[PDB]
Amino acid sequence: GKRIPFGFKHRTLPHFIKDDYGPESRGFVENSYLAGLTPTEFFFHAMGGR
Amino acid sequence: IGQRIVATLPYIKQEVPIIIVFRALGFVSDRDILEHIIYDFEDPEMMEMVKPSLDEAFVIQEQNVALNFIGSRGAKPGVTKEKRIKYAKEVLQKEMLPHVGVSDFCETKKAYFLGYMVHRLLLAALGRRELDDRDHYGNKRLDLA
Amino acid sequence: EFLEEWSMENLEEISPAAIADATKIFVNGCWVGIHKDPEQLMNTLRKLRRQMDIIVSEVSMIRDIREREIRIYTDAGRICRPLLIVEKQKLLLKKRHIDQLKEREYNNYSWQDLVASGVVEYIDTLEEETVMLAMTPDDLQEKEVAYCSTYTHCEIHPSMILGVCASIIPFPDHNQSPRNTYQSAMGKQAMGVYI
Amino acid sequence: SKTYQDIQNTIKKAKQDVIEVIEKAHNNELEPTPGNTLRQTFENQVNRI
Amino acid sequence: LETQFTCPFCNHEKSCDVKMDRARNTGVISCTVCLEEFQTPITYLSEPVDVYSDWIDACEAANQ
Amino acid sequence: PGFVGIRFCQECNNMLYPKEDKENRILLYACRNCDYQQEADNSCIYVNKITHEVDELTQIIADVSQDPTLPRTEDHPCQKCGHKEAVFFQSHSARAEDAMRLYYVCTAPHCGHRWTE
Amino acid sequence: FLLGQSARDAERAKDILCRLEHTTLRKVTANTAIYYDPNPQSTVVAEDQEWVNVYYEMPDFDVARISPWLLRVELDRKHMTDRKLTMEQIAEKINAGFG
Amino acid sequence: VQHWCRAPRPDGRLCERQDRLKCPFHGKIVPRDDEGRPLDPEDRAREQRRQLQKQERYPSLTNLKAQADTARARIGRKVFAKAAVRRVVAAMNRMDQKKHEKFSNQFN
Ligand SMILES: [Zn+2]
Ligand SMILES: [Zn+2]
Ligand SMILES: [Zn+2]
Ligand SMILES: [Zn+2]
Ligand SMILES: [Zn+2]
Repeated sequence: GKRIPFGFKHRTLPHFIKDDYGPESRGFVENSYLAGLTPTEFFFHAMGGR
Repeated sequence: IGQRIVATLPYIKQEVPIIIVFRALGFVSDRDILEHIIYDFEDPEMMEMVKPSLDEAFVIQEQNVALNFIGSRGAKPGVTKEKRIKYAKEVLQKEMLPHVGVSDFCETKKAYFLGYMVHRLLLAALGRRELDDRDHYGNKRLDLA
Repeated sequence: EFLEEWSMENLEEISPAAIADATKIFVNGCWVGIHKDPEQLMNTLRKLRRQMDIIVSEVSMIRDIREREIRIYTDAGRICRPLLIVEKQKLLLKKRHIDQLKEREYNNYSWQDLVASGVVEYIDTLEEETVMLAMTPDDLQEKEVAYCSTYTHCEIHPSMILGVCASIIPFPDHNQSPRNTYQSAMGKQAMGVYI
Repeated sequence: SKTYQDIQNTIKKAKQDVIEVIEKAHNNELEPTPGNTLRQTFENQVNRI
Repeated sequence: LETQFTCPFCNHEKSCDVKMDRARNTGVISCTVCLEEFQTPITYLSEPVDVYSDWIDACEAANQ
Repeated sequence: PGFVGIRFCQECNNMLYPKEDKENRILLYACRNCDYQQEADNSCIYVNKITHEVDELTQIIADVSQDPTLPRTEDHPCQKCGHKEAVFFQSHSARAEDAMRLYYVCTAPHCGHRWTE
Repeated sequence: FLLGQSARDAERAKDILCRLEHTTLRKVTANTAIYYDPNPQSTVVAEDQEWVNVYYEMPDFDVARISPWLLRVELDRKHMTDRKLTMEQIAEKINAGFG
Repeated sequence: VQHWCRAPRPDGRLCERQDRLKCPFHGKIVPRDDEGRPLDPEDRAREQRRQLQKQERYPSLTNLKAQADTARARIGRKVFAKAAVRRVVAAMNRMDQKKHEKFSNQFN
């Protein structure tokens, strides 16, 4: 029920800078299933499905 | 109802106030112990976090007394004194924190490491660091053939 | 041993007044010394590792910075993966290397010569907490609003975050995730030639 | 293509508003709603956007 | 930890028991069989096994 | 108010517990262990901040400017050394999770100036 | 469910609210300290000395019985008002409980 | 806080205390004139009645009850009760519950 959690040290992943509260950083997928998903959206989507 | 820190050593039948475990390692005066636990004497809050535990065991003030105190817990009740102090010394060297060292005269190392353990605990309680996550894989080791 | 040759100050030789500002140093969890200039020590050591010097490749090396510890691991069981190393804003992997690998079968310029030349680096789950990964060498390109602009590593390719059965799925990123998980589980029941 | 452009424009709008909200909160310009702390109000507003 | 100890003198196991008078900071250990009785101060950390081990040293020390 | 710190004996180095000199009605710091005695200075013995009004600037260490993982911004020039670039970040401590206020630190070598907004 | 006009206006409802909710002293205290004051006429603290000497000169309560040891407690305003509350009632309660 | 206690003090002065509801030294605050008489005659009669009611109302060896019969013993009995310490421990554990709530965004 919450956005993706900060599992690294104030980072959702090591591709983002620290204390990043943007929509991309916490797991907003701005793509359709027909446009693909960029690798970080793929990982966050995996977490939700799990 | 002040917070009182204690340690659970291996092969000692009861919990033990940590300040005792510092006495039994030969750092007898109070200030020498707070040199090893509190790496900076300016933060008052951690000092009054440590005060209660430094009161809890004001009674035991010398290395051999604390070694008695520890070894009285342990193997079998009715045992001579010298065996009791040998027991406590054997524990605090061989069994407690081996990775720091099993050889003798590893007591300044052992005291610094135990002070580190307590420092980390006090930060966790004052909130200056986050509680360790269990499912972080940095903390885990895969155990191959 | 190398640390002793450097300006490490072993622990049984310190006045406890000094620890306040210095940086601690743990080698496999054992508080081994202290040091006064951390960053130079870290750069020295990472350089030594990058040269295949005394520090073997699989030696994780973290630097907690808010708290003042440096931690070095050599134990067994840690998991790690190779990444590309980044200069200021540029990979160290030039086309010299691609040229020499392309004839990997004549020059015997293998992968080992590629780690040996300070181009890839094994970074493990705990040292990742302190890197900044470019997903692809385009993140390096100076953007209109440079996102981070101080990257440390790159991914070799994003698609190597998948496994042996999930690497069969074609276009896995157009699928909903439980679909990919079932296919992973049904690709192990599929009659073929097993040997 | 027209509806693709609509969709992209809506997404750009939404991300811009979320950036605005963030920098408000960075300037101490955001004030909690009744029954909710600052973290929770911040999160609730971003999720609503 | 346990509380009943072999009498150091009559060698009867579990025949010694202790009374910790926390009011006076003094604990007594008494052998029911031989009626031997040992008195000694206690502090708020002390336990029966600590008291007992004062007795043994008192026995040996006087037996020197 | 201000917090109150411990002070140690000069024979034992043990912590000097307080008590009162009733016949003089003045505060003495004494040693439970040795028989050393000292005359006090505070006249206060205990303090609790129920609100927990801790300022994080003390917790900040000027070395955090080295982090590559940590945001860099050009807009806020350093007040002290006049440098252009400075890192910034959240509070990130228990009892301080609210208040997404930012803390700024200069990124010049050996300037180490820190401030807030 | 509120019964009377409290159903309609918010203020009456909030009154009833604060009259249900439990409010121990911690919730309405800023900070406390245990001073050593032998002489009430001369507090260690300065900012309190005014109302101090306003109280201690009139001998409704004995000065001889008083011990030199002190509690001083700080109340913060916005909390203090949220429960629509005043030091009179807290004084009253402390009288009631310990006598 | 406008109205003043204004009760007649023994020194002839009127109280200047700014209490919202009650004077700690004169009970309930009633509105008084410049010379301290309550404006309401009924309130004055009630105050007079209350004042009248208030005005109306082995020996050589030590007695152990002297220690048992003292304020300090009473307070010690009250505070050092198993119920009281249990409530104290419960409240302090709820304090611990808040400092457990000091990890919002991350895993904790
Ligand atoms: Zn016997
Ligand atoms: Zn002393
Ligand atoms: Zn600067
Ligand atoms: Zn009055
Ligand atoms: Zn009055």
